[PDB]
Amino acid sequence: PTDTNWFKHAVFYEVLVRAFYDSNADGIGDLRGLTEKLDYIKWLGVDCLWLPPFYDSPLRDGGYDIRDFYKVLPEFGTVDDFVTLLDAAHRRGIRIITDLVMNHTSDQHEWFQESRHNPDGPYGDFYVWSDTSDRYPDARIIFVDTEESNWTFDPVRRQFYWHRFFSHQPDLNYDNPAVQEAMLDVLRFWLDLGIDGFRLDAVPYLFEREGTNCENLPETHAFLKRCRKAIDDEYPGRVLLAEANQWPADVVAYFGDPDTGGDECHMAFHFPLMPRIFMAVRRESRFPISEILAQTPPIPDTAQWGIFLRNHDELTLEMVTDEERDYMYAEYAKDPRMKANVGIRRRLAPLLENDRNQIELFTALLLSLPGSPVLYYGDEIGMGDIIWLGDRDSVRTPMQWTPDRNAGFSKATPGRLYLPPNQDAVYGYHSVNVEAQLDSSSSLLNWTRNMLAVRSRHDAFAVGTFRELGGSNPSVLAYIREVTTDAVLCVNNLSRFPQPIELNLQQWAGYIPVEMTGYVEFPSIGQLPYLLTLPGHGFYWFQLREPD
Amino acid sequence: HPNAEDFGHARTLPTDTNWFKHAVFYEVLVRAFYDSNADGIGDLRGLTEKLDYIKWLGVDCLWLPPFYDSPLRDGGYDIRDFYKVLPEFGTVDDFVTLLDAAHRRGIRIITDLVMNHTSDQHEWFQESRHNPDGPYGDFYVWSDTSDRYPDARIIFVDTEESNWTFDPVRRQFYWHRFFSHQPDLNYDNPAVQEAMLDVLRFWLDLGIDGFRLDAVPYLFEREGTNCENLPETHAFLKRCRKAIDDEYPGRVLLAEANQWPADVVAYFGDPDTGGDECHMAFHFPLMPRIFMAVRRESRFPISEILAQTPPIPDTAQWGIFLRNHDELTLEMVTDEERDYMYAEYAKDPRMKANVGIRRRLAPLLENDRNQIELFTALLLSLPGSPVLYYGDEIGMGDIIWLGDRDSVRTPMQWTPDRNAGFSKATPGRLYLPPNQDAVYGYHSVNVEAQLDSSSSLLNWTRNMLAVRSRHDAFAVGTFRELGGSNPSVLAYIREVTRQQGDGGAKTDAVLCVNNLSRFPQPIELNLQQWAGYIPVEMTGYVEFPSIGQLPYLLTLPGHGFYWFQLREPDP
Ligand SMILES: C[C@H]1O[C@H](O[C@H]2[C@H](O)[C@@H](O)[C@@H](O[C@H]3[C@H](O)[C@@H](O)[C@@H](O)O[C@@H]3CO)O[C@@H]2CO)[C@H](O)[C@@H](O)[C@@H]1N[C@H]1C=C(CO)[C@@H](O)[C@H](O)[C@H]1O
Ligand SMILES: [Ca+2]
Ligand SMILES: [Ca+2]
Ligand SMILES: [Cl-]
Ligand SMILES: [Cl-]
Ligand SMILES: [Cl-]
Ligand SMILES: [Cl-]
Ligand SMILES: [Cl-]
Ligand SMILES: [Cl-]
Ligand SMILES: [Cl-]
Ligand SMILES: [Mg+2]
Ligand SMILES: [Mg+2]
Repeated sequence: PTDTNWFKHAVFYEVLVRAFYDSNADGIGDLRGLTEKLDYIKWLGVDCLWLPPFYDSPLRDGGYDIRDFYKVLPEFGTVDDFVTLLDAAHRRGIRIITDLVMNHTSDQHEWFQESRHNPDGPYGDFYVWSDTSDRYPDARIIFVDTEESNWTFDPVRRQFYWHRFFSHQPDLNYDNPAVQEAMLDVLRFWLDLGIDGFRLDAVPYLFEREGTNCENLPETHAFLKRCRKAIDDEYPGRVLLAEANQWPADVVAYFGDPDTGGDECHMAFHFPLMPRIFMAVRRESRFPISEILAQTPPIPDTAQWGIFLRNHDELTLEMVTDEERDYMYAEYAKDPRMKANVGIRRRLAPLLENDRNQIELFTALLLSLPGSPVLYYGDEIGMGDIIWLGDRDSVRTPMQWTPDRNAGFSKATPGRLYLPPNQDAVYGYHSVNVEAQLDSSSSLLNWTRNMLAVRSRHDAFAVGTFRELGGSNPSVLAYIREVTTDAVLCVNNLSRFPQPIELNLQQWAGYIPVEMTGYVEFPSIGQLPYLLTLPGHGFYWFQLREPD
Repeated sequence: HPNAEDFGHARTLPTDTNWFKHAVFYEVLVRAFYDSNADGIGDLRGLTEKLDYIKWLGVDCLWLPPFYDSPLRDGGYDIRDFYKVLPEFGTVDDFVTLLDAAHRRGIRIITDLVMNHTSDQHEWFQESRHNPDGPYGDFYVWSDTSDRYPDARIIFVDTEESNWTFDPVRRQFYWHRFFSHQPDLNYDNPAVQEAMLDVLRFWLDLGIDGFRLDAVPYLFEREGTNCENLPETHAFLKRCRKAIDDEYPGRVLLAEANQWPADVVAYFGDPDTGGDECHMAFHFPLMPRIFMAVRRESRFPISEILAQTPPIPDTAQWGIFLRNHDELTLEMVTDEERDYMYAEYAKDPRMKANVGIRRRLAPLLENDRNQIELFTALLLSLPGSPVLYYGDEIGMGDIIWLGDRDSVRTPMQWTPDRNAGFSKATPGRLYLPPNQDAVYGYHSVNVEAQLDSSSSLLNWTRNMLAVRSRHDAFAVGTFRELGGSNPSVLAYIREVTRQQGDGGAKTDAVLCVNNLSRFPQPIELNLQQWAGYIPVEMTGYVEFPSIGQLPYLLTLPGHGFYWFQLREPDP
C-alpha cells in the first residue's frame, strides 16, 4: 500500500541476517530465524529493517564482495525464505530494505570469470581492463595500507583490471550499456520480489574519467537518475538510500535536481553527526552539534537525511571529514577515545564506556534531531562488541536473547557459531540479554521501546522544522521541532554536571509544556525567559500544548 | 579479668565534644573486611591494612559490630568474654594497633557492646549456676518458677517458648529476653552494675572512641510493667554517661533502642542538663518512610516522621541509616497508635517479602542506580549523623539464604580475583562466600573496577561525602521543610547559626530538592526570604539564577535531586 513518505516517518533497524537468530542449528543466523523474531521487532517499535548484504558471496570482505546478485547466500536460505520474511514483515506493518553494492562484484562472480577467460565474449567489457596500470592516476587508493594499486594484473587475461576496493572486488564497467541494463535488472529482480528499497553502496565510484579523482562524476549521477526513474515509474513507494561518506554539502548532490523535487536518491546519510555529538559531549559544548546542523544545506522536500550513532562508514571503515570545511578536523586526533577507535566499528554502549546516562542522551538526540534514525541491532539492550574479531566483525556478534547457552541465539555447539557472543563481566550474555531486560520497566530495553513509542506519537520529530533556540548556557542544546500545531521542545545537557538554561520562548507565550513521559504539566510559558534545570547528561522532551 | 595496664593504649585524638555530630560512620564487620592471614576469616590486622581505603572514602568513624570472644550462636551478640577479642580476629594488642593506625588518619572507632546479657558460656554464668551462694550467684535473674514478669513479650516468639529457661545444673529458671543461651544480667545487683562499668572502662582505657550500647531498654525488669524502658534502666545509663564525661571527655555513647522516635527521646536523658544519658540514638523509621515515599511518589511519609520527631537535647544527635531492620532483633520499628503508615507496609510486596531479613541498599532498590543515589542523597542531607554500611558504596548485593543477618555479612568485594580479593585461603575455608551472580557477583562488582571511572557508584559516593564534609549545615544545620506546589518533591533548607569565623561556603545555607516520582517533575519554591541569594549547585559549581520575589522553578528528572549552596549576593 503506497505511502510515498513512509521513509520520512520510519525508524530503521539495521540487523544482520547472520547474527540475529539461528533457527536451524548450524551456528549461523538465517532468514527463517529472522522471520521468527519479527514479533520482537514489532514490539520494539521499529518500522523498517535494513539488512546488510545477504547475497551469495565468498565473504572475503564481509559480503560486500558479491558472487551472485540473484541468489541468497545458501546458509541463509533461498529467495523463497526471503519472500516469507518479506510477507511476514509486511503483515506486521514492517518494511525491509537491503544493501546493494553497485560499484563492483567479487572476482568469483561469473561475469568476471567470463571477462578474464573470454575477452572477446559478451562479458569481455563488463569490467575495466587495460594493458597498463597508468590510467586514472588522480584516484586515491581507498585501502592504501593493503592495496599497492587500483590496478591489478590478471594472470589469465594478462591485462590490468580496475578496483577501488580490494583486488578481489573488480569494478564494473558502467560505460558499457549492457552493464547499466544488467544492474537495473538486479534492482527490478528484488523489487519484483517485494523489497521496499535499497541502500545503494559505493555509488560515488561508478564512473572513472581521466583528469578527475574518479568520484561523483556527472555520468555517475546520470545513472542514479535512471535508477530513480525506474523506481518512480514501475515501483512507486519504494526508496533509494545513498551511501556517500562525504561532507554533507557534497552529499546533497545525491538527492538530485532540486527543481525536480529530487530525481536521484530519496535519502542519504549524514555521517558527521555522531562524531560531532561525541565531541560536543567530550567538550561539554553544543557548538559542534549546532554548527554541523546549521551548515547543512537544504535538501529537496521529497528527501530525508538518514542518521545513526556511528563514527565510521561500514563499507570503508573511514570517518568522514574535510580539511577545509570541518572546524573540528584536527580536534578528533586530540581525543584519546576517538584516537583509539580509528577505523573500527564500535557499538553505542562501548563508545560511551557503558554510561547509561550518556546512552540515553545520545539516543534521545538520535530520535529528536532532523532525519530518519537508524538503530543498530543490540544497541537497544546495551550490547558490547569484540574488537579482536575484526574492524567490522567487532559489532556483528550474535544477538543476545537470553542468558542460556550461546545467548539463546542458536542450539548448535559453541564451536560451530559463526562468531562468539560477548562473554565478559560487563557485556557478556549472562548479564546483558533481552530476556533479563523484558521485566523491569527501567531496563535500557524498555526505556528504548518507550522512547520509540513517544517519538511515533509526534510527527514533528520525523518531518517537523528545526529551530535551535540558543540560550544563556553553551553546555545545553535546546531546539523546537514544529509541524503545521505539533510542537515539541527538546532540551539536552551536554555537561556531566547539572546545568540551568534560560530560554526565550516568547513566541510560544501562553503554551503549556507537558513532559512526554509522565505527562506532568510544567508552568505556562510567559514573557520572562523560561528556566529549565537539567542533571548531568540529562534531557527533557516537552509537547508544547496550546492554551484553552 | 585482664587489667588494661597490661596492654598498650592508643594515642588519643584531641578532645572534640561534638565530633560525632559532624561524623559519617561506616559500619564494617571485622570478619568481613579483609583476611590478612589466609584462614578465610577477616581480622583486625586486615582491617588495619585497609584503613587507606577507608580514609580515601572519607568516612570519619568505624562502627564495629561485636568482635568479643563468643561461641557465635547469635552472630556474636552472645558474648563469652568482654575482655577478649575472638581469637580468629586477633588479640587486644591487635585492636590497639588498629586504633592507633585509625587515629593517625583522624579516624575514630566505636563498637557494639551488649549490656543486657551474656552468653551462657560466660564464666559468670557457669559460676552462677554451679555456685549459687558464691559471688556470681545473683549475677543473673533466677527463680523457682517461670511466672514472674508475665507482661513482658517474648521477643523471638517463633523460637523461644518462654522468657524463663530451666537450668539443669542449678534447677531453677533463669530469665532471658533474647535466646535461651543468652541469660540476662541482674542489674539490681550493684556488683553487676560495677562489673559492666568496668567493661566500659577497659575498652575506653585502650582508647576506643565510644560504644553503641545494645539491648539497653531491657536492662531492668519490674512486676506490673512490660519490663522495657524502666526508670532504673535510664538511671544506669546516666551512670555510664557520667563515667564517660568525667573520665573520658570527647567519647560517645549511642543507644540502640528500636522504638518510635517520640519514645527513644528519653534515651538522650534530661533536657534540662543538656542531655545526661546517650549522646546519640537511632531514628529507625526513617528508611521505611523514605522507602514508602518513593513507592507512593509522595513526600509526606518523610515530611511527617520528621515533623513528628520531638526536639532532642543540644548535646545530642540522631543516628540515621538506610536499613529497615534492627540488626539485633531483625524487627522493623512500628507503632499502631502513632504511625499513620502502620498498615501500609504490609500492602507493599517488596516490603512484605523482606520482613525480618537484613538486605543491602542496592538489592532493596532492585539495583536502580538513580534510586541508590536518591536514597544516599537523603541519608547525607537529612538531619542526623549518617551510618554507611560497608559495601553499599560499591553497590554490593546480599545472599539471603545465608541467614536473616548473615545475608548482608558476606566478604567485602575488593577485586575480581579469587575470593573477591578478600582472602588468599581456599574458597571452602571462607567464613562466608562472596556474591557470585551476574548482577552482584565480584566479577562485576568490586572496588578495583569502580576506582577508575569517575562515574562509578564508588566515585560518586566518595564525592558526595567530600561535598557533605565541606558544608556544616548538613551536620548541624536547622531543618526547614519548604512545602511546595508539587507533593512529589521534597525540598528543604538547612542553616547554621553563625559566630566567630563568619562566612564562607562552609557555613552558607544549603538547599536540597528531591524528586520522589519516577517521572520528571517541576517544583516552584517560595524562597523570598532568600531573595538575592545565588544557588550554586554543589557538584559542578554552576551558578543558578538569583532568587527573586517570584516562586523559584526547579525541574528534576525522575528520582533526581539537587544540592545547592545559597550564596549571599555581592554588595
Ligand atoms: C522513557 C521513560 O521511561 C520511564 O517512563 C515510564 C514509567 O516509568 C512506567 O511506569 C510507565 O508509566 C505509566 C504507567 O505505568 C501507566 O499506568 C500510565 O497510565 O501512566 C504512565 C504513562 O505516563 O511508562 C512511562 C512512560 O510512559 C521512566 O520512568 C521515565 O522517566 C523515562 N523518561 C525520559 C523521556 C523523556 C522524553 O519525553 C524525557 O522527557 C525525560 O527527561 C527522560 O528521562
Ligand atoms: Ca567504478
Ligand atoms: Ca534485663
Ligand atoms: Cl549477514
Ligand atoms: Cl536463492
Ligand atoms: Cl554505514
Ligand atoms: Cl563506529
Ligand atoms: Cl565480625
Ligand atoms: Cl541496627
Ligand atoms: Cl534491612
Ligand atoms: Mg542457521
Ligand atoms: Mg584471617
